Amino acid sequence: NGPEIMSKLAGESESNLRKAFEEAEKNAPAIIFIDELDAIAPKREKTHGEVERRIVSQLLTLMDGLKQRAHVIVMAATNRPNSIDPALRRFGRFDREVDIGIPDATGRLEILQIHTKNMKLADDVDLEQVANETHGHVGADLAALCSEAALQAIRKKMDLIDLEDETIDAEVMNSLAVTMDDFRWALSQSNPSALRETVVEVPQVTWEDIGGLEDVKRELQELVQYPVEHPDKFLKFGMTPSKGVLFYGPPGCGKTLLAKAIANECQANFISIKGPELLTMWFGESEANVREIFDKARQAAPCVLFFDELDSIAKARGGNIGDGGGAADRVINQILTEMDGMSTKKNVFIIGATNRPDIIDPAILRPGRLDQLIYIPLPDEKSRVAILKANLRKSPVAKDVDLEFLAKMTNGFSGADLTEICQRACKLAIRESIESEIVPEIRRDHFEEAMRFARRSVSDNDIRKYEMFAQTLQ
Amino acid sequence: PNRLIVDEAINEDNSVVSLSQPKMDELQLFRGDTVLLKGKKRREAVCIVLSDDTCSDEKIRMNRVVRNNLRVRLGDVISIQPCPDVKYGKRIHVLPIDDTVEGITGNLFEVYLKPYFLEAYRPIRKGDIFLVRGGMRAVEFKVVETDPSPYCIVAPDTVIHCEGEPIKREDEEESLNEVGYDDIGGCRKQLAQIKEMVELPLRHPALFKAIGVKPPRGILLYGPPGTGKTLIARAVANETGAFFFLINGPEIMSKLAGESESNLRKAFEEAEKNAPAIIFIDELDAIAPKREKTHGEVERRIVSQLLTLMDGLKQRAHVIVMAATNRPNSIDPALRRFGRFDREVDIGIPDATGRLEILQIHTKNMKLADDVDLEQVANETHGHVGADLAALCSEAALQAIRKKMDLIDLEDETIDAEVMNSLAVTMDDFRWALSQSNPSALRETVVEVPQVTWEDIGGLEDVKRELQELVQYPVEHTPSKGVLFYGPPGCGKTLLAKAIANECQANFISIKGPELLTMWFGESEANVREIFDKARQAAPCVLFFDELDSIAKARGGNIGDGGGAADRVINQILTEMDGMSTKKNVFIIGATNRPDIIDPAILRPGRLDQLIYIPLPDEKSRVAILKANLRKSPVAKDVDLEFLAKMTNGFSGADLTEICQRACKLAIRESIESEIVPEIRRDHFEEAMRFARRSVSDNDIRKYEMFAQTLQ
Amino acid sequence: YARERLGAVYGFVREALQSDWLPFELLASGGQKLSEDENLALNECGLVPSALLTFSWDMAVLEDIKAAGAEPDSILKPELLSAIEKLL
Ligand SMILES: Nc1ncnc2c1ncn2[C@@H]1O[C@H](COP(=O)(O)OP(=O)(O)O)[C@@H](O)[C@H]1O
Ligand SMILES: Nc1ncnc2c1ncn2[C@@H]1O[C@H](COP(=O)(O)OP(=O)(O)O)[C@@H](O)[C@H]1O
Ligand SMILES: Nc1ncnc2c1ncn2[C@@H]1O[C@H](COP(=O)(O)OP(=O)(O)O)[C@@H](O)[C@H]1O
Repeated sequence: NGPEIMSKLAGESESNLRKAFEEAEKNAPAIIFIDELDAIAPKREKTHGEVERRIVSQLLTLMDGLKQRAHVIVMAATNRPNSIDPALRRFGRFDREVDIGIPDATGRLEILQIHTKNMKLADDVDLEQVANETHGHVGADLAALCSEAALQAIRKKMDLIDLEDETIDAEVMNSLAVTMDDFRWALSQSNPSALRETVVEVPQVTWEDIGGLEDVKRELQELVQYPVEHPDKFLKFGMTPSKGVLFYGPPGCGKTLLAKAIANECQANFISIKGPELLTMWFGESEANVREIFDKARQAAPCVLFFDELDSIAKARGGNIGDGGGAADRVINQILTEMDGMSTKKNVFIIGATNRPDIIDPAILRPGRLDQLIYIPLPDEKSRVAILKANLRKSPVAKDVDLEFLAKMTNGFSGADLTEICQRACKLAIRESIESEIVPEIRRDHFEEAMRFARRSVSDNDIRKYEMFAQTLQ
Repeated sequence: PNRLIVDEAINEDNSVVSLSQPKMDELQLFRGDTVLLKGKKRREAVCIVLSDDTCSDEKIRMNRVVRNNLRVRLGDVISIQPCPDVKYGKRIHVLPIDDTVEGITGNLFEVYLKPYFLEAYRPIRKGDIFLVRGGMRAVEFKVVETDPSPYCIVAPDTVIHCEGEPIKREDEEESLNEVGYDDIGGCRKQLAQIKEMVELPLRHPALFKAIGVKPPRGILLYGPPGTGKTLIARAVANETGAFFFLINGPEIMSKLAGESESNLRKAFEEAEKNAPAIIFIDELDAIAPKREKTHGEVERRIVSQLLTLMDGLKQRAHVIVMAATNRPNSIDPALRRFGRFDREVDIGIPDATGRLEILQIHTKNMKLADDVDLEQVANETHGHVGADLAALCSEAALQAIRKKMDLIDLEDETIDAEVMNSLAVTMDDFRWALSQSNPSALRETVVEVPQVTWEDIGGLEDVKRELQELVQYPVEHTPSKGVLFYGPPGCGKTLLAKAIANECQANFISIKGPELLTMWFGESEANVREIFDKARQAAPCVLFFDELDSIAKARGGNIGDGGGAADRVINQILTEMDGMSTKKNVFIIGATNRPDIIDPAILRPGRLDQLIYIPLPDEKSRVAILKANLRKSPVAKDVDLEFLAKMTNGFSGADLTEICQRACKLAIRESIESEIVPEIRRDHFEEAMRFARRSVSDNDIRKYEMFAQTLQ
Repeated sequence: YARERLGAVYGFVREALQSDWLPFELLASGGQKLSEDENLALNECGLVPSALLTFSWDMAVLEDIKAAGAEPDSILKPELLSAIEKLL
């Protein structure tokens, strides 16, 4: 590990590093694992000390020595692939790398199941519910939750039976079950160690989760699946598959679900990039992080790389006012370069979204980039009904609920607003159900009460702006 | 049964404990009855029981003096056994503890024991230790003989005797002058956070030896110097009993290579041997500065050694490491990775209430004159931290000492208790010390609960209800976490944000144009993250971003340079907002006078979803504004505030205030000139009306109304 | 009553004392002396729902009692003491 080697005096750090390699050869086959690689071998151009430059050189030559040390493989761990001296990643040495990242929603459930192999769980325990609540948690945190839940069950039962001793009867241990209250308690005690880092996962959104937009669903399949399901027809007709599509229109209409739903059917990873990430890169003069984003897509492939708030760069340049120039800038220039150098053979498809398409740098719409434009308006009468029904699939709906009437009244409501209505009515029905024991379906009174709080998020003038733009494009 | 958990006292008196009334009803004892408390090691103490509205049903509130006599600590359990058979005493022999009677002489009975017991009827048991404060000294006494046994109540007819050498403190007895929880004034919330994280693994270590899950390994306390970072760490160690090891940057850095790292790791080894223990590392930025900022071998190697020592805490069971820094961004980021120092607490600067409590703590032993008002002092000591209030009290004492010592004329090794007992610090001595004292935290941002309440804002009755609904709804029943205000200037935009913070008892963080501009101009917009971190640490708080368009105007506003509506700072603000949950108890309020050119991003769903228009006040509101502005002054009955409101049709709230202040200024002139009248007369308002004008034209109101109609 | 005045407590004690005419003071559990002629309610002085008072004779009569060599060995009237109950 980096910090232990660095804690040594000059000459001791180099000797200890060499010994580890010599021992691996004597015990070959062997694996040498170097933790905190960025601490043992930080970028030489980012340090000042002679000892640190010496240690980097010592590690670099030891890595090359692996051509003679038979059957010795060196593995290393860092937090960021670009926090280590670039020489380590040159041909030879560390010529392979794997992005572990953060466990996804399925992985979090898998981790909870792994760390409960020996635990007897009560019928009320739902580890999938826990995995969905544990956003930002990593395996170290999920393991803590399982052990803490086990201890709570032990203290409730065993401390009324046994003494403070080393040995417990097998019958008492097997008679102990861990309840959902013990897992929820542990959840309140734990705090996610990785809440801000981007999490890349295969989404669980399917086409049945999106109300309306039937033609957009088909269009995405033509853009994303056809180039690889029927490649012989694209070659036959000399067609160049599109590398991405840009969505525009009012917020809350399903732009995110569209990108996830196509990633879901394709079994591809979904990468969520938000405006603040593109904005930080520009202002901090760290546009090199654009390569990190596209490299994540290359390593996560097959994947769908989703760029939200694509207008954020144009807005940073002034948006409505700005100077007398164009939208071209440092960050978009790196984005365009990485897109042009990306091959369709890596099974990476790029989807963008904007709420201000009129200020998008026209360069992104040229062939080879996000050349395809899809308008996503507010749902119409038949789509709003479909949205309401889709959200209510998880809860029985009373015969007195007129969902078509609500759709005809909520003319200015977006899909995001229709969801709040359904979810609020569900909560109200649940509240009554719980109180009845201190009900089997959502009653009209629950929807009418929900309508007292629900509001439209998109104003009339915002709608006209989007419709006029869509009309301008003909 | 009949046993409660020991908690902190509210009544500082040493002879009384407080129970929740339902437990007094179960034990069938009355307010003022004498009871025995059964503690650990077959020890007991006798005290009087009262009740209050704050004690938990299952807890007993007792102070440090009572806990030490029982050899118990916070979180333990004791039995309560009423003893109505206690009789009045005939003779009690009390002797001081030598550790506190050094440098002081004279008749200790007349100064300390006599007024302490006189008509107090305090229960006393043989072997008790109790503290009497006065004469700028804290003197504790031990009871060595009681004619009745083993306890009694002192009476006016009880003989109080005190003859013999001071008693040497026993090794099992703790000094009552050691820092504890009762020595910490403000920052009670921060102390509560430390309790949740630290007290459990130290009081009950057996809960963590049985499991593979470790408690937090390090806590980083940051804030200006003199705020109590070390005081909290010591108070927690002393109250729980954990061994306290003191480390600081200069002590380690002053050593040579090899010896330096040896001393650092040796301290960690000692903590393990003495576990449970707390290791407090002061000036963390000095022992572990950012490595990329130094080229010395000693600094880089010490950081690496500290990093490995923190990781070794998984083996050093029950050792918790706490560190103090000025700012979380002044230390090597490696320390703040998962584990190590992954918990942060902002101590901040005490507000007016906290400063008063700190002054009351420092004056525990001080005799104050009847004219002394520490609340007035706390209000004047803006920008001061506890270290400065400690110096303030000491300097006020020294001035009082000089004034009387010139008359006492006692030149010897010790000072008589009587001449110190007659010494009192007056307001002239505090005000003198205030003029000489200089706050150490004057330039740092001060965050506190504002004093502006709803009664200070005229009109806007519906906006007041809207803000109360936005804050109350997510607590009583995705709720919005912010609102933008727009409209003419001088109508109360800022006051609304303060008033909602006031009523909620929430901290108000004011971000003004000049601060937004400074961050943009100096390319230091990263400071926005620190602003939001302050809002989170200050929760509950209202984070008010005024003049959101100040940068857009600085860049041309109606003309424009290289930018437009968005800038470095607003985009960093958007970055942080998108990561903030409605459960963080932070309510973000913005204000702008030019909503037509504000980055539309801020109003997109999930951000500043609420939007409230603040027009010019109507006629009945203008009257309310005048009444609010004049609520602090005498006003003659001839002043017709409704007539003034009828004339000032186009005036904003700020413009009505100018009229009130102009009339006040004239009242001051007349009062001074006449003395060389006692109320503001109509003549003063009529003169003010000759100069006051509306600041917002009719064309500007149309601009605001058009926007309001566009968004609805 | 929780709202009863302090003057009714002094009247109650006077009736119980062997000598109902002999001036005395009642000290509350908080260290505040209760004045017989003060129009203050029990729920305002902190003697509700229950409280113990400390009884002491007036200083003027204590000086005469001590100077005369009289031991104040009886406070209550025999008419109440003949019915005294023990606590367990
Ligand atoms: N067409 C739709 N069908 C079903 N739900 C929708 C639809 N459009 C929006 N929603 C709901 O609104 C929420 C926000 O959608 P999203 O596309 O993330 O909005 P945006 O990305 O514009 O903020 C989603 O969680 C979804 O439940
Ligand atoms: N919040 C506080 N409450 C009470 N006293 C305080 C507080 N902050 C500082 N003090 C006082 O100021 C002094 C702090 O000095 P020191 O022990 O060096 O601690 P630090 O410099 O870490 O604040 C002590 O006398 C302490 O009583
Ligand atoms: N609604 C109001 N009621 C009472 N006084 C007001 C009102 N609006 C403005 N004022 C006066 O104007 C002054 C400035 O108000 P402030 O809220 O700071 O304006 P802004 O928010 O435009 O900076 C205050 O000192 C106050 O006396």
